[PDB]
Amino acid sequence: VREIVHIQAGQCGNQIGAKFWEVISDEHGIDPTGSYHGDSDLQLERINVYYNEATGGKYVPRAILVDLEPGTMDSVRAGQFGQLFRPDNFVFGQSGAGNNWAKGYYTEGQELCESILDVIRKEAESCDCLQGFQLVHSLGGGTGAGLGTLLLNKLREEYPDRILSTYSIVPSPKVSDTVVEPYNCTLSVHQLVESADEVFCIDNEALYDICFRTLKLTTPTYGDLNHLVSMVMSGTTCALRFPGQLNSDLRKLAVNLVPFPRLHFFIVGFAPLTSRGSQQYRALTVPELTSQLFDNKNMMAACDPRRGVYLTASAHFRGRMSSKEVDEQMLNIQARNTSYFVEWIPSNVKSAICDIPPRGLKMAATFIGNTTAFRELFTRVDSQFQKMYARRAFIHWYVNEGLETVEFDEARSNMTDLIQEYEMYET
Amino acid sequence: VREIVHIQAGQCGNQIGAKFWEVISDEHGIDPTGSYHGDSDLQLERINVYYNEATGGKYVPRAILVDLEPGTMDSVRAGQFGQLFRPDNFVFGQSGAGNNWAKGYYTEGQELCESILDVIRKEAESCDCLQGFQLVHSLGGGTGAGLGTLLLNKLREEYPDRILSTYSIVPSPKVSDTVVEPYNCTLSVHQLVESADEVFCIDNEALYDICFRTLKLTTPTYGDLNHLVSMVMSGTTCALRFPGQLNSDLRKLAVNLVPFPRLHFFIVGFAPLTSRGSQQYRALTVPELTSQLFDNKNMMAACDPRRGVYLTASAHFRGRMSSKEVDEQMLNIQARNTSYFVEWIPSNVKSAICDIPPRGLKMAATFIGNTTAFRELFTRVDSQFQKMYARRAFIHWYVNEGLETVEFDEARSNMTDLIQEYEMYET
Amino acid sequence: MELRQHSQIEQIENAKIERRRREHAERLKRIMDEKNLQMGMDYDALQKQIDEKKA
Amino acid sequence: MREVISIHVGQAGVQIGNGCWELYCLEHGIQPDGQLPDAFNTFFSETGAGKHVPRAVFVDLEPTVVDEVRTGTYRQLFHPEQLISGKEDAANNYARGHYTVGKEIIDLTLDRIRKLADQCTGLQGFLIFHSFGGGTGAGFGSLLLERLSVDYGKKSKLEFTVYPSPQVSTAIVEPYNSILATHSMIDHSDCAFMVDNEALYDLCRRALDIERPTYTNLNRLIGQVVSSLTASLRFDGALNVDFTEFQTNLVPYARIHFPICSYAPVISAEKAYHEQLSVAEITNSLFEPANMMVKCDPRHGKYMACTLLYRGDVVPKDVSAAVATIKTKRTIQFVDWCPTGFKMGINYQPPTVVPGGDLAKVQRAVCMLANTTAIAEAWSRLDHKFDLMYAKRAFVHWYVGEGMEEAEFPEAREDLALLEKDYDEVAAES
Amino acid sequence: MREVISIHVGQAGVQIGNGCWELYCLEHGIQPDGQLPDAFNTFFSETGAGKHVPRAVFVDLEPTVVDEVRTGTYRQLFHPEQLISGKEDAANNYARGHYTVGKEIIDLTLDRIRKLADQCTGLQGFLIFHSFGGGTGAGFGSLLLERLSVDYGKKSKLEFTVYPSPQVSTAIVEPYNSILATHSMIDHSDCAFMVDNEALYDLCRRALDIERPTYTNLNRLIGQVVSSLTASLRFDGALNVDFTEFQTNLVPYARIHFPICSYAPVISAEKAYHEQLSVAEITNSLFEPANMMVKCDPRHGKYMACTLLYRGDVVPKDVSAAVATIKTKRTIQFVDWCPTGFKMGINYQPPTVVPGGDLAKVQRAVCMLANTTAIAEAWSRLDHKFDLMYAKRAFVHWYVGEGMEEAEFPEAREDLALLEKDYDEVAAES
Ligand SMILES: Nc1nc2c(ncn2[C@@H]2O[C@H](COP(=O)(O)OP(=O)(O)OP(=O)(O)O)[C@@H](O)[C@H]2O)c(=O)[nH]1
Ligand SMILES: Nc1nc2c(ncn2[C@@H]2O[C@H](COP(=O)(O)OP(=O)(O)OP(=O)(O)O)[C@@H](O)[C@H]2O)c(=O)[nH]1
Ligand SMILES: Nc1nc2c(ncn2[C@@H]2O[C@H](COP(=O)(O)OP(=O)(O)O)[C@@H](O)[C@H]2O)c(=O)[nH]1
Ligand SMILES: Nc1nc2c(ncn2[C@@H]2O[C@H](COP(=O)(O)OP(=O)(O)O)[C@@H](O)[C@H]2O)c(=O)[nH]1
Ligand SMILES: [Mg+2]
Ligand SMILES: [Mg+2]
Repeated sequence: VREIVHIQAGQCGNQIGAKFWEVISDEHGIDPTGSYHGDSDLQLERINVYYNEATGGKYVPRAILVDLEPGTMDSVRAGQFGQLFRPDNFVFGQSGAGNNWAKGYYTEGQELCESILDVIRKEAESCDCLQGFQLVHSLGGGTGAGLGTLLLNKLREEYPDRILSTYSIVPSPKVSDTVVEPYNCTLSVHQLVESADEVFCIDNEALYDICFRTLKLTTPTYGDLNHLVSMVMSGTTCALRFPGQLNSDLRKLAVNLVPFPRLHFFIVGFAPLTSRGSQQYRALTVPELTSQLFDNKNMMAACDPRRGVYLTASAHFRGRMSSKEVDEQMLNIQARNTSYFVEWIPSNVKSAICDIPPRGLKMAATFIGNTTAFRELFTRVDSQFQKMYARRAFIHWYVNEGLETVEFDEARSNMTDLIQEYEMYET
Repeated sequence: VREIVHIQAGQCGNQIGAKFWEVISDEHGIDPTGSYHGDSDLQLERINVYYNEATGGKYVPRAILVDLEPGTMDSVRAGQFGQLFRPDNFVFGQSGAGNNWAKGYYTEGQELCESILDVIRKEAESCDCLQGFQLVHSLGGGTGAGLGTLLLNKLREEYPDRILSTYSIVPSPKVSDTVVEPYNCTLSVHQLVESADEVFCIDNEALYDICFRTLKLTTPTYGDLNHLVSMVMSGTTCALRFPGQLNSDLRKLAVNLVPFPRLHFFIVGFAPLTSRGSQQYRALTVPELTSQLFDNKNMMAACDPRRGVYLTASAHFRGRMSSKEVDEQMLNIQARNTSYFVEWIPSNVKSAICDIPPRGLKMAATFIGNTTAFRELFTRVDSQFQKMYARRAFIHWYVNEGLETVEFDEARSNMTDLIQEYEMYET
Repeated sequence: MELRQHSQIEQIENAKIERRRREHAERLKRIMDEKNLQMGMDYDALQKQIDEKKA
Repeated sequence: MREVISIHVGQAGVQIGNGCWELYCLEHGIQPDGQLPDAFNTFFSETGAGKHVPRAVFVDLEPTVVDEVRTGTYRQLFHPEQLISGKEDAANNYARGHYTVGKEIIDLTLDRIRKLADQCTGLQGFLIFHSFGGGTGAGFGSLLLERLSVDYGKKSKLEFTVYPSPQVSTAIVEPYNSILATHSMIDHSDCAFMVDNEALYDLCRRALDIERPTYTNLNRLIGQVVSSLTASLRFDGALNVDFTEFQTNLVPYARIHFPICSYAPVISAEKAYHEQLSVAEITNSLFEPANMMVKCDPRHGKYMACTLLYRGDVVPKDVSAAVATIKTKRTIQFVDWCPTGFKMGINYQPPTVVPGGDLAKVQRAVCMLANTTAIAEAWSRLDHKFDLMYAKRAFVHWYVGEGMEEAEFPEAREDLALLEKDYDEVAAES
Repeated sequence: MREVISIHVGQAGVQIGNGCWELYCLEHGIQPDGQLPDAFNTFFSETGAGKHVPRAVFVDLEPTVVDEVRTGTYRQLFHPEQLISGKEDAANNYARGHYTVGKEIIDLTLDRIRKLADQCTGLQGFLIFHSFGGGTGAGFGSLLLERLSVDYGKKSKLEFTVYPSPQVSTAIVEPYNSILATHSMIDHSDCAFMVDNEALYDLCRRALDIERPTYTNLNRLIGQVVSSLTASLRFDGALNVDFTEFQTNLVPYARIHFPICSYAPVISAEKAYHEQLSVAEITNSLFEPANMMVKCDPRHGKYMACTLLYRGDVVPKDVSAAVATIKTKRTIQFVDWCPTGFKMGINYQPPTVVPGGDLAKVQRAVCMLANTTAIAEAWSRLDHKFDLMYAKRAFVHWYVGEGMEEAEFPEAREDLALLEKDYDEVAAES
């Protein structure tokens, strides 16, 4: 009884979130019509974490979907599992997104803000207990980036104690789908640092790299990319839903990995990812997972850990496995790569074991780590933003909405200070 | 044995009452021909409250129909349940309504009033006991607004002890169907404040908003709006007709809800309402009814409770349910939202339970509240009256009936004093 | 204006939902055939144009 | 039950009336002979057996126009006492049709209308048709009204008069007659509607695609409004408007009673195949200067209270949406007082057409009668025409010779001046 | 639902439009009568029964071009009100089309466009077509745009106009009209696309295999571009781009809005059978100077943000691979302050071929609009031709006689000069 409320914003959030419920529904065993047709009693133990039950044996997810234009919504209901969601949690506007952060924050955000909060209030106050919320959005756009940050303040004001876990997609370095991304990403960062507890950062380029290097997919689509992200979201909350030999929920993760309030940005990775031809050669052992997780290529964010130093690391294991073997690997990897860890924190690796694995896989692992390599990703957007801002640019589109030019300077100042903060703690 | 006399005056009142008898007759199981064909012995326990029995098993309602022109009387005569009423109870004039308050109150009202009062007298004196009266009328018209006040003063003169509960519809804030309503409503307010014990205000606009938002009805005719309002009349007096764990009649409600002699205007609501096809997504329980009742959108009057504060509130519950569940819910909603309730009145929420819910629902609820938010509505009509009165304008049509200009100033003076009295008690 | 709209509209949206699932499925088939994706052409109906230009 | 009396005077009034009774009799299902092959009683009396007789009186001081009806198809419909004809017309002279010739037949006429009012138990108004330029339309129209005021007092008297057009004119002495009749209408009439031929002519070319209309096509357009106006007394509906409700809503004062009219949709058959004609479009087309039946521009002034009358499958819900949409038009000016500004009527019987007609058969239609200050523009035109003639005494000898005293000519100018003052006084800032 | 309105001004506007509406009706599957043998709402309305009607208004000051539609096969599709024809054209005179003859018809047109916008619940923009050298295209287009700006305010007014060719010319007074219209469009138009006949003429000979084209072949090319741009609103896709997204991403400042056009593949049927036309191939073909629809080479200038539209079975991976390769090409320049520089869209619905058409039925295609400083080359050429004629005052008497004040000739010259200064300062880098 540690319920979690799920919020999806924008095109990125709705498609990632829709694929997310396909994963969980099959894990728990819920038919797409919403009825339980499962195979084990353990599934119905703690389905209350994510679902409400409609009288009749029909289970409804705790999902709230937000967008400024209804185009993406009807694409979700056209999906196989779209009938599952409650029709009244569909909250959408009747205006173009604009791909504009200021337009989403000031003009269309305020109109939708009041309606969304009450929809949040229904699901937040319908359960016996509430641990935290779960936000899925991208930062390069205007809808999820703009309105997502505004809702993040209101959630913090009303519900300070609860865990505001957010998952973010960062604009890519090489090829990106929007010109004005440096403006959108820089402004959004100010709200994430002060409001949310936990932030996980995903880069689209690394998702492509994993597909071509490891999975050997000849033609990857956005379905395959979004499938990888859903696994990490599934893994983190698995400790809530199933029994295990060593439990670790969200609040344990925040306490251990976060040493200071502002340093809470994370990278993730998932093992085992097996090539379709290498399956016959790979013998699944616990050390085999350890190799994939700490390998730099497996990281879902295009920031190389070797260029920085680790502060904390966390690994989650799923399946029945030896406790000695898991604990020995954390010692082994820590002691054999000592140059990448900070001296003034001993035992930088946290570990956990959960008993029930994903379907088809007899053992799997999840990795969450915090490192100084993030200075790379923020320096990237800062450089592009400066040149786009030294001369004025598309900026007039934002000024005509109500945003003041001083907000950009404040946006860069806070973003710059977080870069220096990670510089200091490397020493 | 707590009989109640029902009077229908004007177009709006007549059609609401016509639907209102369909609700009762189905709930008791009386054939449209006036004969009993029901299914439970409990229906015949206390049918005497609303009906008279004609020798032969034919049941006749205690209804009196009033209008100034015969148009609506013929409309009811052709209705499905038209034959139910007693033909001698149809009293009407032979002149146009005129949409004039002064004309209805002074010119045509006096000749009709002496006959109407005697029509009341046969039914009021025919029964073993008589607790109160029931009137349905509008407050923007010429017949209901004017003649309803005239009969209310006379009924108070003859029956001082009885509860003169009336049901009124207020002119809408955005779009309304008459040019000269502000004159009509202002003049009627003087009478209702001093003579009627209980007044329930309902707005047509909130009825439409409930229709789209919850009922999804694309084209709501006047049948749906009157049926929704008919639910509230049926809910309030249900405690007299059926047994329950905690009885609460009209006088119990007056003493509880009304703290001072002049603050007795009420806002009403009902739950649950069925979203087409979406009812399969909803698990109806006692906590779910509580969510709708204190949801501000389900209020039938277009005055926002959140902009004011509450003084007293009352909820009825119908069906076999837990008494602990009811009493815990009232406490929960009062403790979680302390800002909207007054300190110098503790336990602002009254509760009650009835055993037999209406047909079609295994449980249902009724909400009645009294709040300072009525100041929004009375400011509306006072403002339109003020800028119309300064120019004089349409007064030309009321003066030629015998109404002095001094009555307009007196009517505003009492109306404004009522607004101030709500202002002062907010402290 | 006047209609039972929601009872009609539900059928309209249900038909649209089924419509998109069909074109999603048949698109998926012709995508997975990577010759048609990277390289393919409609070589039959394209030829019909050439004889028209001869005519 | 409830009854309305229709009186037709002069050539213009009776020629419109022939078209009106065709429209009514066809709508109720009565053959032109008065037999059948409800609302019937609002316009007709049932003689017995199965025969019906209208409530109408036809009067003109010359027999040509009335004899057309006496010889035409409708000869079997009327009661011959109703068809009243003089000997020689007024020669487009006010003084002749009021003082010298008009008095031969006034007392005969007043007996017939009063005799017709006895059979009518629940009367609520009159319907009178005029043309201002004519001697019989104005001179005899003024004389008839003056008596009906004292004869009946507090019964609403509603008029339908053709105001002289800006440029189109068929009589040279037309401005003289209009001002003399202007005094009589303002005091006695309860409410008088304005129409003019020039706007009707332009209306029946653009909307109805007619190359070259006649007086016949115009008369069917006017009859639709009267049928639309009185449909609330005849048919069922969600919202009913009586004559008195009309009277209180439209007029804020005593001398400001003159409205102007509009109708929608007026469309041809082959255009109706392209257009939806839902309640939004029909209400939006009402407010265009193109559709107004008086060639005066509403944007030159402001609006007082307006009344809308709907005919068809119209639900109370989106008529509110239509009115809300109209209030957003910044090209539409409303006066600060009377912020409500509307009364709406919904009745369910669709419009009726006529064989060989001009109007397409439509799901629903809307009729608009509104009160605006733009009609002072119509008075200013007529005033300027009068002053040029009377400066040099262009035609006074004809009117003086027929009994008229000259002192009336400046007095009638004085009264029209006061009326122009009253409208600008009300139209001024609050 | 979401709506776009098209207005077609002048001979060029009408001739382009009837080709465009042929493309759309065949694309959606509507017979010329409007019947059927979805996204219909974006361009059409449902009249009832089963008949549709376009959202278009055709305007010209002479009847010959419009009457061709009235007697053509498509006469049944259009509402007769939509086709507006004047009495006598502007004779390639801007003053005649702006002051004298233009104001005779302006208010008739503005009613019909406004009335059509009532039917558009979710209106998001207009499309307007011109030919700059024509009197009505330049003169009446300026008056239409200026009025439309204040009437509707913040609504996207997108234009699709034909630039005078650098050497091909059919009017001697052609430079005079273009510069005068340049002032009116710069402040009122939200974004205006540029094409010229000479570049199109060269394209339909080389890429498409036609020895001797006509205006029909060029206009069918333009319809493909409009079809691809609007396809994001109509049909499903993996990456949608609304009108507002185009407006924000392309233009860095209010004054620099002019894009240029490109489309690929444009290939004949037999050569289309010869090759295979992958995503990388079509993206490469967009950036060659030969494919540009305006006869100005981008290599003299630099690129600001460019927008890509992909139609067919194109997968988001193959797009990213192609655009990155283009960034590596050192024959393509980008100003330093646009490192991102791109906006991409993917849509699933292939283009539609036409009976008697010229282009191949390919299964994957791309459309391109880019903002470049090379367009300043076109501005300089028009400026030089104008100076030679105006120095000796070669044609002033015609414009002055038709109401134009002479002082407007130097003002329009300076406004164009100011526009050329803005591009040079933007082209610089720091
Ligand atoms: N709308 C309409 N107007 C008509 C018709 N017939 C005549 N008129 C108008 O009547 C106006 C003049 O009134 P008169 O024709 O003189 O009619 P009158 O009142 O009988 O005057 P006298 O014939 O001289 O006695 C002209 O301006 C016409 O426009 C008609 O059939 N329809
Ligand atoms: N691309 C293209 N251009 C055209 C076409 N027809 C005319 N033009 C161009 O239009 C210009 C001549 O002006 P018009 O087409 O007559 O435009 P207009 O506004 O109607 O000018 P007026 O006839 O004086 O009213 C020439 O420069 C042509 O190049 C066409 O079908 N396609
Ligand atoms: N990983 C991933 N990225 C996506 C998906 N769909 C869109 N994107 C990317 O997300 C970025 C921002 O999307 P956008 O439409 O602006 O989202 P919004 O503005 O918040 O509604 C774009 O560059 C897209 O390419 C998806 O399904 N998965
Ligand atoms: N709820 C409801 N309201 C109505 C109905 N009919 C009319 N009204 C409203 O009642 C208001 C005044 O009614 P009115 O006709 O003046 O009643 P009267 O006083 O008897 O003449 C109008 O604004 C109508 O909108 C109905 O059937 N139901
Ligand atoms: Mg005559
Ligand atoms: Mg032309």
